[PDB]
Amino acid sequence: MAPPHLTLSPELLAKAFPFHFAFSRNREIVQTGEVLERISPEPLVGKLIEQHFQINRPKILIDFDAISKQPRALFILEFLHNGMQLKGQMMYQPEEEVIFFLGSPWI
Amino acid sequence: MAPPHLTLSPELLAKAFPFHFAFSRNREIVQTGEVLERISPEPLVGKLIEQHFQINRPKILIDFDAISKQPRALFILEFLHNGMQLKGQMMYQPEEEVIFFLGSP
Repeated sequence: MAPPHLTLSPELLAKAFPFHFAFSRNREIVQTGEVLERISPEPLVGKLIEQHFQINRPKILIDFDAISKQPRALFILEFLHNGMQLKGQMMYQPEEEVIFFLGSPWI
Repeated sequence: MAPPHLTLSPELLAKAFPFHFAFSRNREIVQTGEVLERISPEPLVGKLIEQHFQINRPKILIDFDAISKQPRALFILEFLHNGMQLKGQMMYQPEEEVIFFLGSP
């Protein structure tokens, strides 16, 4: 092996993806990008995803295993507070047991 | 502060961005995404960036410091080999002292 060995630090990930979020099996939001938390009226970290987002595409329930069994799908999410739509990938991180939504507003 | 504490592992990053690469101050490529190594006639890691890519936008030289100074600019890089074009962001990471190009066609 010559494995990849570099990644973005959590800080750079939050700058590069200011609308990302990550959530755990319990559906709790555990991290957000800088802009997304700034524009939310309520703190998002510690809250359940479905109090704050709806999944527009694909036509599935907001369920951790359902999402994790679809790594190649392009997700479309709606931020419930202002109806802004975010688009991007849902990537499962097994070691930590979280999914990152790496999303940005689509236009 | 309530800083972010989680990030994608190196392996997850290569899957999420299969056309990415990172390079160091000496301009040698230190990692690439999966697909990028697959469509490249020769191994990229350990090679100098300017032997494989050119910058189409913005109009700057291919040096680490100039690139580091365009944090918000959209980069369009051309794979010298097939002429394929990669568009994305250049992000400088102070601790490992690398720049990740997170782009795709």
